[PDB]
Amino acid sequence: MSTIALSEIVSVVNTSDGRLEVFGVGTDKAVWHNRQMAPHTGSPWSGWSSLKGQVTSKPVVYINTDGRLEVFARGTDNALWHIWQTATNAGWSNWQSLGGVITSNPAIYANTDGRLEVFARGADNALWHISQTTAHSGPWSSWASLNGVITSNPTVHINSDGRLEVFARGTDNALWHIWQTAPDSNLWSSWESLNGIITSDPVVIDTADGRLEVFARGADNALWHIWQTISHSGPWSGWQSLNGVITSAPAVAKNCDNRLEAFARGTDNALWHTWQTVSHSGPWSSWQSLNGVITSAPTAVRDADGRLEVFARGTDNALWLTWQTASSWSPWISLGGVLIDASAIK
Amino acid sequence: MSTIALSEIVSVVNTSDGRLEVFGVGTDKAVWHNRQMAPHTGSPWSGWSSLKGQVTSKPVVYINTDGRLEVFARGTDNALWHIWQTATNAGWSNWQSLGGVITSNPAIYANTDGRLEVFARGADNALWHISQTTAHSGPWSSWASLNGVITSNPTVHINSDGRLEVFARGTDNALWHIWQTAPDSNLWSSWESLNGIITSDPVVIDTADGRLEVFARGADNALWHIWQTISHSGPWSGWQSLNGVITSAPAVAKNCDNRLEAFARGTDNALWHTWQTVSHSGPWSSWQSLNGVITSAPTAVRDADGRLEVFARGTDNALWLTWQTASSWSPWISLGGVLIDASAIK
Ligand SMILES: CO[C@@H]1O[C@@H](C)[C@@H](O)[C@@H](O)[C@@H]1O
Ligand SMILES: CO[C@@H]1O[C@@H](C)[C@@H](O)[C@@H](O)[C@@H]1O
Ligand SMILES: CO[C@@H]1O[C@@H](C)[C@@H](O)[C@@H](O)[C@@H]1O
Ligand SMILES: CO[C@@H]1O[C@@H](C)[C@@H](O)[C@@H](O)[C@@H]1O
Ligand SMILES: [Cl-]
Ligand SMILES: [Cl-]
Ligand SMILES: [Cl-]
Ligand SMILES: [Cl-]
Ligand SMILES: [Cl-]
Ligand SMILES: [Cl-]
Ligand SMILES: [Cl-]
Ligand SMILES: [Cl-]
Ligand SMILES: [Cl-]
Ligand SMILES: [Cl-]
Ligand SMILES: [Cl-]
Ligand SMILES: [Cl-]
Ligand SMILES: [Cl-]
Ligand SMILES: [Cl-]
Ligand SMILES: [Cl-]
Ligand SMILES: [Cl-]
Ligand code: NA
Ligand code: NA
Ligand code: NA
Ligand code: NA
Ligand code: NA
Ligand code: NA
Ligand code: NA
Ligand code: NA
Repeated sequence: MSTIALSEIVSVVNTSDGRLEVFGVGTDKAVWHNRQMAPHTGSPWSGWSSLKGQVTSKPVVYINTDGRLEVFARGTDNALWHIWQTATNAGWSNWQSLGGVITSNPAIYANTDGRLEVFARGADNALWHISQTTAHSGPWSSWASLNGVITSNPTVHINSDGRLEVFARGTDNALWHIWQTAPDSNLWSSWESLNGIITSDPVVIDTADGRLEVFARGADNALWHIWQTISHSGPWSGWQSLNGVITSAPAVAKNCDNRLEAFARGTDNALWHTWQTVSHSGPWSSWQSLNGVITSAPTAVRDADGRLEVFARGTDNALWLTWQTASSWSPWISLGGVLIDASAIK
Repeated sequence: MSTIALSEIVSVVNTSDGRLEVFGVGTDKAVWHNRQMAPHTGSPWSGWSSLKGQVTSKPVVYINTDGRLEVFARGTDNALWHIWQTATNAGWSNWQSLGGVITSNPAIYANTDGRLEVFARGADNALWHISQTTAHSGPWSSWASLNGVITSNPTVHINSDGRLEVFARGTDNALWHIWQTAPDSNLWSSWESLNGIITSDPVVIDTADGRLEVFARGADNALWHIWQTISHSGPWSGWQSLNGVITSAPAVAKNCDNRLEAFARGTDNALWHTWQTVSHSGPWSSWQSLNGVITSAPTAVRDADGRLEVFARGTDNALWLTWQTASSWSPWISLGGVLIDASAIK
């Protein structure tokens, strides 16, 4: 090789054969990827390989229900583009355009029927969407709008009853959301406010007990969170603070035993984290340091050994990596590369 | 409230809200279920509740891609019957017939497009199948045959590339299998032999690295296993012995960190187990005892705290339960009930 907290720089997944794969953007705007050779913590890596393209968003990878990776990104023409594996253990298609004009990073989820659906802000600052017409395959539907006015990158998750739900910051800086009223459908609720004042993109995750929980940096630069109180249903909890003082977007992942763990850059530019103790219903720890000097938000994922691995850009613009050990965490190692923050919203 | 090793007596799942739910059969041939109140190891249980019906197979629960449980069982008329949740946190439909004439327990998996497909032996001892015509819903297709001649209950899994694959003992007592040539399709391979001599129903599981691995009791009453050598592909390994002397069918589950663990009744009628050490690619332990005096094969599942829980019938015909603790395993406790082995093949 109008603002939000500093973004995550890579998109990462644990793939169908248990290997982590990371996607980023280089200075000449191509998408690059790196993957583990073996399905274990501390595996050697491929090194960075270019998938070409010319992107103007964060590239976002998603796993189709047949196991094939597909990467979505905004192009220089502001259309949504994508590229996909022709088989789970094979090569890639060419980059192809799905048209439209978009103004955020794309957000992707599979419906219960296997059709990917993609969400992205439009030129009008509404949330637009487009979907595969058949499971894990093109061709795609026409674009349409779910309205609203949003000021952050959107994030989508699936409820435990199969209904997609999308979250995004509004013009009043509150967290807003909208949901499918039935799985696989084009029937959506109205937008509703969950209030709060947020200063990062929201992060959403499903708990062990089937509730959506959303994390975001607050107006005080603490990490805050809010959750569904009943599985796949409102009412939501109040916003609750997890404290800390964070200088990037947060990242969240589940441990082996479903205990949630949040990561973010701190005031000293080190990686910090806080986790649930005891169980997935337990109280959160104090914030503790994992060291490093990072120039992006962290990106967290659980590997095939059930350990968390965290990636973040370094002062040299390489991607660095630390992971959980029995005792502690490993020292930061470099995966090299030269990565940029290509986020469509900053 | 012509033979195979003693069966598992209940069907168990970790549900969309993280609670274990178990399904069995009572002396008057109704299906009963029991569920955890809370999504944690050692949760109190509902106790046994009747779903009615009159069944002549093991009842087998499967989770639809919208999170709704659906239970399948052979009826007194030898047709396939089923009953389903009307919503993930709600009640059940009435029992409804999907017709056909079947001679094994049903085996179920969701295609990548969300359509359940059910496999069962016919009166001709071939493998027949039927599927939902749309994702997570009826109506269902017509019945059709995938041929073969089988002598055990069949088991189905999905490959890491989304192709269903079914395993069953043949007339020569070898393990045979057959697979979809494409996800979601009605295009199947020929039946092929994986050789060996097996004396239980086969158990199939996906490894962390996307390979199918099959377990079964051998002619020597040891536990044996065999696996795909490449993710979602042949060639298969040789049959390899895990030793032991087992007096029931084996059960297998994955730990938190993806380490496989096998369970079976021993010559002393206690529960015994053997596990991978170190990681999901590590060597297997010696067989060790979990005590108890059991009158069925064990049934193993990972709970929402990432601990294994094992269920087995006791000398009083109640269902008993032991689970992993930090140090060891818990003492057996009774969930009550009076359960029978309703397996369509014994
Ligand atoms: C539907 O409501 C519109 O979109 C929301 C997400 C908010 O930005 C709100 O201020 C705006 O009026
Ligand atoms: C531990 O190493 C420190 O953190 C890494 C993430 C890099 O920024 C490196 O330049 C720095 O010395
Ligand atoms: C297709 O082959 C048929 O079915 C297999 C599963 C075996 O029972 C074999 O002996 C029989 O001839
Ligand atoms: C530990 O308790 C023993 O095992 C249970 C599974 C039951 O069979 C019980 O009758 C027996 O005393
Ligand atoms: Cl580049
Ligand atoms: Cl190496
Ligand atoms: Cl290209
Ligand atoms: Cl509102
Ligand atoms: Cl997210
Ligand atoms: Cl703190
Ligand atoms: Cl995994
Ligand atoms: Cl940059
Ligand atoms: Cl009964
Ligand atoms: Cl209690
Ligand atoms: Cl009924
Ligand atoms: Cl053959
Ligand atoms: Cl199985
Ligand atoms: Cl041994
Ligand atoms: Cl779970
Ligand atoms: Cl019995
Ligand atoms: Na991979
Ligand atoms: Na995986
Ligand atoms: Na998402
Ligand atoms: Na994001
Ligand atoms: Na449940
Ligand atoms: Na679950
Ligand atoms: Na199965
Ligand atoms: Na079985």
